Amino acid sequence: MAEVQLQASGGGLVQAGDSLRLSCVAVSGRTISTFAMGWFRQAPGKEREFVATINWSGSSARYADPVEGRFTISRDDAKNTVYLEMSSLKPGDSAVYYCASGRYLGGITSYSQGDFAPWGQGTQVTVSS
Amino acid sequence: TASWFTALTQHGKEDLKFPRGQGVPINTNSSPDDQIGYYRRATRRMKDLSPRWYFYYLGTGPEAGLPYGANKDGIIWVATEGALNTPKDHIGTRNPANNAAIVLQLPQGTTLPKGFYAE
Repeated sequence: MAEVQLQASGGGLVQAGDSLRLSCVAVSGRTISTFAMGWFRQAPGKEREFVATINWSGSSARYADPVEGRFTISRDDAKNTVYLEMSSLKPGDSAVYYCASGRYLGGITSYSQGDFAPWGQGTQVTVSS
Repeated sequence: TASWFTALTQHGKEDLKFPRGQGVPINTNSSPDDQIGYYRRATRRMKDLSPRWYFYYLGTGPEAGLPYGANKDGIIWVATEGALNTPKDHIGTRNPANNAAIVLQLPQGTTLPKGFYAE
């Protein structure tokens, strides 16, 4: 396989209803600009889940149904970082969060796992009741 | 090791550039995920022949190590909507003894600089 080129951070232990802010940074020359981007999550003992996708320009975003209304995806191409702003967190939002590079000049309609690559190292988010 | 395609000769003063989403050669044995790479200028030279721009898939070729977007003189970057920013190791480069170059074709309506022509 390859070295990690995307790295997520900002995870921690939080209580229900608290908000957290995650970042995923392209490294080692990787750029996110003019590429769509995604956030995915793995709950313990559970499959990878689409969380959010933001298109190449930032105009448009799609969220998973559970995350709808509570998470907000953002991008800063100058710093090569994507962001997931999480609010009114629930114990079920407890998981490993990582981002992935999406398709060139894409967005929204492409929210499948095959629509992203490479994949980032994740950051653990834990929510207590 | 060589480009899978034939070069675009720069007949002009203007260097090769493409708008975003344009400039990737048509290869029907490649996928939407693959449609991304760079052109490398090579100038021949006693007189100086016109520069030739050769397309290499991202992660392949003389600048296989450069990530998409890197700045190097004579390197320009192209991609088609839907491509993924991963190295195209499966496509690779062309061995001239075993295989021969594909005539570079660009889709209808591709925007080219002055001095560049596509059959």
